[PDB]
Amino acid sequence: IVLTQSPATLSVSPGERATISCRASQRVSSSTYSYMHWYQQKPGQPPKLLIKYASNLESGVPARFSGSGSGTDFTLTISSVEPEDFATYYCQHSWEIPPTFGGGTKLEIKRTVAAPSVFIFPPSDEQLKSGTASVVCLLNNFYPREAKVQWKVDNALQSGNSQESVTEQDSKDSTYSLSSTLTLSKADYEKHKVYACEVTHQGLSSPVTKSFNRG
Amino acid sequence: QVQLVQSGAEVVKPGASVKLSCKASGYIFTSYYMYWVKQAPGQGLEWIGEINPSNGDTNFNEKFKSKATLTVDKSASTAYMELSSLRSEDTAVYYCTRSDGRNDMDSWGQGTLVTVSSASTKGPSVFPLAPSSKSTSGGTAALGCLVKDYFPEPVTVSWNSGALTSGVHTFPAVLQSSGLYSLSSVVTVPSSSLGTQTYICNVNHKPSNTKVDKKVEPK
Repeated sequence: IVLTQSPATLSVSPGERATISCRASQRVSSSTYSYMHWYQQKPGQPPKLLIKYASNLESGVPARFSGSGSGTDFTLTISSVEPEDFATYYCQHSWEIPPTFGGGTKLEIKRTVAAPSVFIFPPSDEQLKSGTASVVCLLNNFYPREAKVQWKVDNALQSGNSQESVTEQDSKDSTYSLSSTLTLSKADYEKHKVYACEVTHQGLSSPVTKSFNRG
Repeated sequence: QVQLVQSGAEVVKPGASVKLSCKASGYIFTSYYMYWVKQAPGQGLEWIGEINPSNGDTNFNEKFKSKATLTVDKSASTAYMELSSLRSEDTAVYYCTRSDGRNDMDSWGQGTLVTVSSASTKGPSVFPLAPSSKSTSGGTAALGCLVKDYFPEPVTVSWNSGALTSGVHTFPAVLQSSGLYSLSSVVTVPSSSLGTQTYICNVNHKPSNTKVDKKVEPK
């Protein structure tokens, strides 16, 4: 049995209703029960059972979750989406062996625009003893995801020695954070004075620069 | 009260085998089927198979019938999965999960990330990202730990042994040009707090049996 979930991604504003669907390639209902179950997987965590047998909420699961359907077509509804609902949702049948899973639906939350708060960290003395200097620029709690970070050393635009990582949406406030790390040799680090991170984001009317002066 | 505790992440060489464990507690182990589930990184869930711990009967997704062997040790309340002759497609998180009546999967282990690679395990270095006048914002201060030069994934980070979770952001790893990974974990706290509160990052890299606690103090 093949389970087809739709949509692949669902973007909703906070508090709006979310409905995702799962279609089985054949009927998974008896007279008394339907053998479809729904799981929620939040980032970094194992899947968690939310709804068993199409519509029975698992213990502890909040009341805004419900499920419905019979035969081939099943739906999971969140009546009012909260930040904690950010997750991938998977359906699974138990009609027969083998059980199979749907492909998942990723639920995204379109919260209000928020500019990043920007912070910069020089290399630790502990790291400098090792011969390398990492400089870290943090863009915290912003929305939406699109952001540009550029590194300047003594006012010169850097290319080719930084790496970025972005978090998934935060489970409490739906924002992103981003880190940009500039990696230099200690010798090169010690040859320059001003280290700056320049941040562009749509929540800001001009780029924001955070900097420090070595020594 | 149901807990399923799986073995730690590890690297396995191409062509080698691995035996994964899943220790159960808080219920009568022989009373529930044990399922195993694969999740390749960035992908969905796939069922591997089941074992009845009472009679040892198994059933497999056909894709895994030659890959996976399931056993149980009744006395030890432990289920095992052995994966044969590993290749790159076998890199994944493997979960054990208890089945309620062979229908739904109601309790899950934390997953074991198996990385199939000929590269060596390496534990990380941990460096403080200390709060300073350049990491303040609106009366708040940011601090963190940089977790550098480890292999394979994953590293986990907690703060103050799990008592500090609000405002923590632990970034996904980046792959360095060296082929080693790096990540940072940060937190925002009141600036007013920095003289009186203690902030410790707890870093774990199970493949290398690395645990580091690092006190992050104002510079």
